[PDB]
Amino acid sequence: MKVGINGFGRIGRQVFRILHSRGVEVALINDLTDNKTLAHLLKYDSIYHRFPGEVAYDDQYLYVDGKAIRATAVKDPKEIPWAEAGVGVVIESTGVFTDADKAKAHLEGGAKKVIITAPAKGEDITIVMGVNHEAYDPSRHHIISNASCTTNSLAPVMKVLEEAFGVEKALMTTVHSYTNDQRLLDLPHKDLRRARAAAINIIPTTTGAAKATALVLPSLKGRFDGMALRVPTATGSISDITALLKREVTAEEVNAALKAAAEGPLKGILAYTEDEIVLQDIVMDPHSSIVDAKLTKALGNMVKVFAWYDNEWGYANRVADLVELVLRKG
Amino acid sequence: MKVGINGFGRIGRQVFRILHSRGVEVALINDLTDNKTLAHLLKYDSIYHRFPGEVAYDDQYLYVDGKAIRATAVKDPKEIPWAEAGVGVVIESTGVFTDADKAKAHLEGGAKKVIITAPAKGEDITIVMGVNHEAYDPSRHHIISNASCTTNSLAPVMKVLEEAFGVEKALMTTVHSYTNDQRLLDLPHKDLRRARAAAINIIPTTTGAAKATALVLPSLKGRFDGMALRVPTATGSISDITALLKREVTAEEVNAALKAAAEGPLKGILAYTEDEIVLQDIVMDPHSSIVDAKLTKALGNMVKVFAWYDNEWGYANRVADLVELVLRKG
Amino acid sequence: MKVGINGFGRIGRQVFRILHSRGVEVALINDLTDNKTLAHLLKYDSIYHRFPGEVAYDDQYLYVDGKAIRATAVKDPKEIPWAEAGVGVVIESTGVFTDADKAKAHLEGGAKKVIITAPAKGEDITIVMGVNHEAYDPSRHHIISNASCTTNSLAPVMKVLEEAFGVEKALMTTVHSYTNDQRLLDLPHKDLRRARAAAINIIPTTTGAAKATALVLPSLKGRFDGMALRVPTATGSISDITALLKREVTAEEVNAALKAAAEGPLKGILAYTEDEIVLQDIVMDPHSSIVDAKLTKALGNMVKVFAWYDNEWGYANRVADLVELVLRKG
Amino acid sequence: MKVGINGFGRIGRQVFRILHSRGVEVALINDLTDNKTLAHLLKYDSIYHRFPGEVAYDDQYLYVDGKAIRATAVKDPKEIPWAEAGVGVVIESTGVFTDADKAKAHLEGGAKKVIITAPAKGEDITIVMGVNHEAYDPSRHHIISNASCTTNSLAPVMKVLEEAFGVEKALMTTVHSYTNDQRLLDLPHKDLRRARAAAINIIPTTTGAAKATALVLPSLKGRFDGMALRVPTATGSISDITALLKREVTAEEVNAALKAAAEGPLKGILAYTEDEIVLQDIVMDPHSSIVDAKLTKALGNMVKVFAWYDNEWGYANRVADLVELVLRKG
Ligand SMILES: NC(=O)c1ccc[n+]([C@@H]2O[C@H](COP(=O)([O-])OP(=O)(O)OC[C@H]3O[C@@H](n4cnc5c(N)ncnc54)[C@H](O)[C@@H]3O)[C@@H](O)[C@H]2O)c1
Ligand SMILES: NC(=O)c1ccc[n+]([C@@H]2O[C@H](COP(=O)([O-])OP(=O)(O)OC[C@H]3O[C@@H](n4cnc5c(N)ncnc54)[C@H](O)[C@@H]3O)[C@@H](O)[C@H]2O)c1
Ligand SMILES: NC(=O)c1ccc[n+]([C@@H]2O[C@H](COP(=O)([O-])OP(=O)(O)OC[C@H]3O[C@@H](n4cnc5c(N)ncnc54)[C@H](O)[C@@H]3O)[C@@H](O)[C@H]2O)c1
Ligand SMILES: NC(=O)c1ccc[n+]([C@@H]2O[C@H](COP(=O)([O-])OP(=O)(O)OC[C@H]3O[C@@H](n4cnc5c(N)ncnc54)[C@H](O)[C@@H]3O)[C@@H](O)[C@H]2O)c1
Repeated sequence: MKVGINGFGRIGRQVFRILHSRGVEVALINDLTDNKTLAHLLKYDSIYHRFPGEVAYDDQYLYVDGKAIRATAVKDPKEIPWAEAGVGVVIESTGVFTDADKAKAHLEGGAKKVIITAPAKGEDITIVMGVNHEAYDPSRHHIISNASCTTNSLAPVMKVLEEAFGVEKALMTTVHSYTNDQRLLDLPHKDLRRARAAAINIIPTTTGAAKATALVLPSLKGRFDGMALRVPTATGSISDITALLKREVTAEEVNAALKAAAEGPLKGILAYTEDEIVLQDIVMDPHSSIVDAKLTKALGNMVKVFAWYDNEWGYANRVADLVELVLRKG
Repeated sequence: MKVGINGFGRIGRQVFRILHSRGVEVALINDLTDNKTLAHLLKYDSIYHRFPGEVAYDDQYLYVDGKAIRATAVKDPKEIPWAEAGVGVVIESTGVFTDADKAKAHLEGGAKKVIITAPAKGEDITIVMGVNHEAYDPSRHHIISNASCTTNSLAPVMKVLEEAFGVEKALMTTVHSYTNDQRLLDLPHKDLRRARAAAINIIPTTTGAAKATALVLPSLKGRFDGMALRVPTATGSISDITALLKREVTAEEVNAALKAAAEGPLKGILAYTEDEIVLQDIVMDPHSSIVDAKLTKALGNMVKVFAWYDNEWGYANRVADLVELVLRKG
Repeated sequence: MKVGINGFGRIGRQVFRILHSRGVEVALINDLTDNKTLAHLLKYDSIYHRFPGEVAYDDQYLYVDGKAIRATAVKDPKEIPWAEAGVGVVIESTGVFTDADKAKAHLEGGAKKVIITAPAKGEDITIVMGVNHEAYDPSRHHIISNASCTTNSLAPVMKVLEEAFGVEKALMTTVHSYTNDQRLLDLPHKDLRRARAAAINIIPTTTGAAKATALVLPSLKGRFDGMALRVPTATGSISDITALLKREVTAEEVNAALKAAAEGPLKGILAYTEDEIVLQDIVMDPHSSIVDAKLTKALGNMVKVFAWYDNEWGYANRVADLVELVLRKG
Repeated sequence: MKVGINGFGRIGRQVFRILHSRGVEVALINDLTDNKTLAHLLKYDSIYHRFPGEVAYDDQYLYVDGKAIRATAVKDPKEIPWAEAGVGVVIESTGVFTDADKAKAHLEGGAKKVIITAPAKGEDITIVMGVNHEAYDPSRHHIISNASCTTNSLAPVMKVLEEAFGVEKALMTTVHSYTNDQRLLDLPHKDLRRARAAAINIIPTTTGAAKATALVLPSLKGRFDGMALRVPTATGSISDITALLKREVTAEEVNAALKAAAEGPLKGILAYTEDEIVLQDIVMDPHSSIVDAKLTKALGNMVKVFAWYDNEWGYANRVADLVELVLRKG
């Protein structure tokens, strides 16, 4: 079965670049605009820059490195011709069909599996790769959430802290690049904070990411919450976790546990560095979570860990990983 | 007749602030959001900061310094009850009804005059205060345009150059803050350059402002064109005019003519400074066009003149001026 | 005694604006540049905009609303003739004389008191207004630190939490506007993080501000630390405090304690809001610490509190308050 | 002769990356900081991102892919040990030795050639590659200037216009990313405009780049001037040239002449595109000047041409080209 993308946006386009680079063929791309515009946005990217290959188009297809990909502008997911293009797995990256009752419309068009690139409601399962991907059951799990970028940044760290030390409870903040949910200048929005000019403000906004970590690490249920602060950067984020552990530790012990995890069982998901880096250094990093070791603090059993993540590229790599897992399992 | 605003956006809200400060009663504000949100946006502004007064609201009204203003969320302009609010002049600042055939819908609800806060299609006349406001005729002109921010920046300077020296031809660029037409991150847009992340790019885009200037100053027909470059600032712009004149001049002579106009016949429209200023210094300046004298260059008959403008506040002051003209004329 | 300023920078100039508005006479301003430049920088400010008054200069003086202020460019503080200008209290805001042994150079020129506008080493006392200003002893305390902007944001909140609930320990992060210590583009710096382009990065950096809060609240000694994240905003910051308290609390109780303190004993120092604000809304706020009530979280005895602060204007208001206290006490 | 770099800054480091990729050996790098910092700044770049190879250091050397490069911190050019490292060609990229009298100090350290990466005074020749590099005479030209980034953007376009149509005179503006000469927040500067916060302003500033174009195209002497507007982008610029030609032309003819030159005699120096691009699309482009064809305008004999350039990477490629020319000539 082939792969399809609904919503060729920031996440959809990076997921495409990654799948394409891995040889996983996407057969249909659907959005709301014409193919000239889809091609143009793929070709030129303000963050990741020129597509490393050839991009062309006509009224029916995008042509990427000589490969024809059907490309359409069908607003209602029930009407997307997935079956005709041979698509069995749909990446749902529009942002408007995160309710499973709406995302299931892709099955009417002949899809077998939908991966929602966001927190969902009513999904069969939420997966964070490296943390609970072994819980995926291909016979029962058809509408699947890959969680949020922030949850993917948190869960690997929290898994390590729980397994090495035990976690009584924790709170976090993510200091996070702006995204297309926000506003360029002050403008009506359902969230009166996100209404405000994004590139000249620090903007507090509610996040379900810490609560949602309990979906993949049930030990955190009812004892993990947090906040987001959106700041004037275009991609790249950092999670600042303050945890109360079940024993007293040093910063060095916390770092050693995270390093061991990054080099071993969580390799490719969790990364670890002791370099004095900044945001631009993690742009286009494929990891979910990049521990910045020099920032770790400990006051007995109370610790502070920082983990960077490129909220576009890192997360998109996880969507691609999940697509490959779903394909592997049938 | 009372005044009404359709589109309580960046321009609509600043025009409201200005009219309120002048004692001009706005009796109805219409947008697409609830009154909590309208009140919030008025109260807290990322550029002009806290509204100088009390703002409150309920389901039917905004309350500003005690005074009740009907506040609604009616998507179709034909259905706004301007008549019941006593509104005769509508400020059309949504950005989606710049075609006079659509803006005329306000007359169905009982308005007598519509001021479109943008370049228009099919309007009765386009007015630039200080340049052709005497052409406004209340017996002929009912749907009128106040032109663009850029046209209002250019026309006062071009008037002076034409009258003092004569203009053979001219080209211009405006280096211009981003606006809400643009995108925060790369996203589909009808204009493939405006599709791109606004706060991390210089973005070329087409402008009709020079051609529009050549109509309010008709002697320049076919002799004036230009371009815009959108850059990462939140408000404030500068026009860079290169003109071939009908004789040799000096920079000093050009500056003297502009200063004379600013101090006399174009006072309140054209300003003049010799200070070494930058963008932040012209934020909330009420002028249409602010000549930066130290930037003026001349090579014989070829000159270069720079004029700043706050594309929100300055333009909003001109809308308010046009509103007061229209009210005065009946 | 009259007041002098050494270092007419971001803090020095705002302190001047504030003292001038309060009628406190500044008799000498010293920097490294000429009076034309000092006058220009006071007149035009990229954040606080046009100085509300007339500014002029000559080779020996700045003139503010017609009042002459001696203005010089003397690099060695031992050579500034404070006593000749009648100056007894020096505001030391250069950033390079925060070691008390260096700040004492002002005493050679006849000053009696030096207020270092930063954390210091070897000072007689560090004061945070509203927290320990009553500890000031005019007979013995001559070299005084007003602490950092961040310490001033933290100490009022920590005082309230200790007094209402008891604080076992705490960690914090400040998400903080860039400052002139940082680099516009990647450039050598003693801090490899601060070496990096400030306006296109989130930049972690060490802060002593939580540890230094123990200077004014000794109960926190060995029990409070944190981190800074510098982000692309030009002024305005927020402190994110995670505290372990001595009993279980609700977010409502934490907010009520902070509101009571803001409305009572800490009025003018600590503020409290329930509005959904963003950074631009706290620019030019005079408070040290502005609790954002809707962001408060509690999980049993672990709480999370956010306090905004304008790192320039708020802090400058505290410097001015301390200046007035020192003058009052003799 | 081997190559040396004095001033391992924005230009110095990119020139290093480019020479390294070309297999041109750099044998000494001098700056004002320690080798840890030089290695760190090479390794991690906020624009061009991770150095594509291994970087290490000790007290005496940097190591790039295992190759040892002497690395020192000698403030006085006369004292740099160029002779011991076998260096015959010094890239002078500190910004403080653009006067040939000071730059000549490298020759008494054993160097034979100095390429000043900026406009110079007293130099033996100023070269813009593609325009007058054939004038380089190795027997007489010791101290060589590679001109400014802006001059390199202008001269290729002006050469084409003169040769195809004839140029009577011209004026230009460059809309230009901020650079390390500028200030992060308002701070004293010799240039009162450049004193101002760079990332929240449009900042007009003088440029000698159009006048300096006459050094390589003498027909433009006294007939070409312009201005710069510094805007909040971290690299990437665009030149906006308004030229009066010696006959009437269309935009199509102008574009055809620029395309022919880009595809033929000026290949690798001048590029030509008809794509609808923005600043991020030209970051890390190696060309001096990239014509944006869709922006070209003509009114009779008055034309307007826009040419993009990465002021770091493009210019650094020209420094590398000139180094290779100087090496080839002996
Ligand atoms: N950007 C991030 O950092 C990030 C990270 C992880 C997850 N996500 C989630 O991924 C989803 C997409 O986010 P994004 O940032 O890529 O958004 P985006 O706004 O950049 O892209 C959304 C795309 O969906 C298209 N679209 C909207 N409605 C459609 C419809 N009915 N049919 C087809 N196409 C439609 C839009 O035209 C646009 O191209 C959201 O759920 C978001 O929460 C975003
Ligand atoms: N921002 C500037 O610099 C500037 C300057 C001069 C002119 N203008 C023009 O003014 C107009 C408004 O621009 P803006 O920047 O304020 O835009 P904006 O996007 O900030 O505001 C538009 C407002 O219109 C509302 N709206 C949209 N559709 C509506 C509808 N059908 N009914 C009622 N309300 C609706 C939106 O909710 C929003 O609040 C545009 O035509 C723009 O081109 C803008
Ligand atoms: N900016 C903030 O947010 C902030 C807040 C609280 C405290 N502070 C502290 O206040 C001090 C100043 O900070 P700033 O942001 O105003 O810095 P700044 O760089 O804006 O200003 C420093 C001023 O001192 C002048 N100066 C330097 N050396 C001098 C000397 N030898 N003699 C006279 N003048 C000299 C400089 O020319 C400049 O005008 C620092 O200690 C800083 O840590 C800053
Ligand atoms: N950045 C651009 O866009 C650009 C483009 C073309 C030319 N230039 C020119 O290249 C030169 C460097 O510009 P930049 O942007 O790389 O500047 P930069 O400030 O980034 O780098 C300058 C480097 O020189 C070092 N330095 C200063 N004095 C020194 C000394 N005495 N000895 C050794 N090293 C010293 C500094 O430590 C720094 O690392 C300037 O002349 C500039 O005008 C810059």
